[PDB]
Amino acid sequence: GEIEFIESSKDAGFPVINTPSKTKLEPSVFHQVFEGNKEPAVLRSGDPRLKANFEEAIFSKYIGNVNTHVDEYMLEAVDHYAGQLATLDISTEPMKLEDAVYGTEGLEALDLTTSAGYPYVALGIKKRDILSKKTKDLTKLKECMDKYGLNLPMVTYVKDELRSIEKVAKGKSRLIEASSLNDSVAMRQTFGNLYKTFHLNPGVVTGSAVGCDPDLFWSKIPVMLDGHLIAFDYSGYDASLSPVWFACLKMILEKLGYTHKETNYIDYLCNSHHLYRDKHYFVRGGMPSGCSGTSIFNSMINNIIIRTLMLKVYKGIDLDQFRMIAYGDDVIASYPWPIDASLLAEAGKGYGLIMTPADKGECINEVTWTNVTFLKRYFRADEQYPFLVHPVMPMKDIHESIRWTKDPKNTQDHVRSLCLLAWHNGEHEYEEFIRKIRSVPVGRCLTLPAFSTLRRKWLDSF
Repeated sequence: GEIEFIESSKDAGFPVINTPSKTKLEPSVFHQVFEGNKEPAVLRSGDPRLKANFEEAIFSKYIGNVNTHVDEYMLEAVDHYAGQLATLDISTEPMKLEDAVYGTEGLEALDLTTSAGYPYVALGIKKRDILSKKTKDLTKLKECMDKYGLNLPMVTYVKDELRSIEKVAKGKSRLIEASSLNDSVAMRQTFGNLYKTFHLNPGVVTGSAVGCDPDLFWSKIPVMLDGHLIAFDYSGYDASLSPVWFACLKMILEKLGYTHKETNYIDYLCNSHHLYRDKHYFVRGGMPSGCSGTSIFNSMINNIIIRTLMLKVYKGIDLDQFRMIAYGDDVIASYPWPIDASLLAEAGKGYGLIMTPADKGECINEVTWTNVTFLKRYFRADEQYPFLVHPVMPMKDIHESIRWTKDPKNTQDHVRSLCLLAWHNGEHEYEEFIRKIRSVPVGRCLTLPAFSTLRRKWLDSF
């Protein structure tokens, strides 16, 4: 992706978008009990912790586009993945408005706490002023969609979240690109059944883990991924995407039965108009992280990408023996023969992608079930039930999270959610976690599950 045009919003008649400039994150009562290094992301240019230019830092992810046609490797990659998705009988019929807004199996209700986007944010109109959980009212929403239409600017927010020392200093805060309520609803009508099918079928046919529950899903992953593991991280995946990858996505969608017109919303994602505080800008390429479907669409594109690279480097490859699972940029995969991920990564550079294989690196001469990670978690087979696999979030990451809060009123929910992650690290680790929690008076006011209870519920869940 590449920023093609930026100018002061007032020159185009847009008001300044007044977005949060000060973090909601504050040290929790556990800030001194546990160790950590992370701090709230930089949200504004004047932050005294900056060791770089903020506005340049947050937009540096837009590294450019490779301008190429959909080549022979991409075409075969699209065909192969499309054949898998054909197995799922995805409906391209529009999803009913009420189902797409207020909830249905496989598609949770539109989140009422996130930004309604433009123009609502300039008018002080919130999602709850238009929508109502209790009534499922669609009347005001239909008025608003008729009144303002579709293809509205996206509003860029700086994500308020903990970041490493280096990412604070470098100003590498992440951005959230909020679609207008109008476009979110319209995309959920157009693609809602696709979203539903993906959410209900995480695994190696969708090649997707979007919506998965790691407590359940991680025992299935080694059954699905039979061979020599391959795994990748990317640097700035979303913003690195060039328009050719969106063209591949449109081709895949059409093979699923979507009309050319129904794929027009992919152009809205690819060639996109954004408002950031007092500026507005156009991007050619780049997935606007935060719009409807971006995790699922990122995952589908990653399925095309990896196949393309394998086809290009290993002309003799058999994709029918390849398996992969993606969550956006994150990939875990396998093939029955060893594959040199460093060759795939160099091939990816020719397509405008910045890939880092999970193996060396170093300390990792070979990706194994011992050292591979997915969604930030390791894999550890249970010692007693070897066919059940624990997702293992590192205790260091849990410690980082528990030391801050965006609202101490949610302490009970926050700590409990962390307990549900922590116990997979083992009983001694969990008991120490609980001891430290209880070393602050708040900690003794919380309902904390016992280890044996967490283990018993986990075993029973299968």
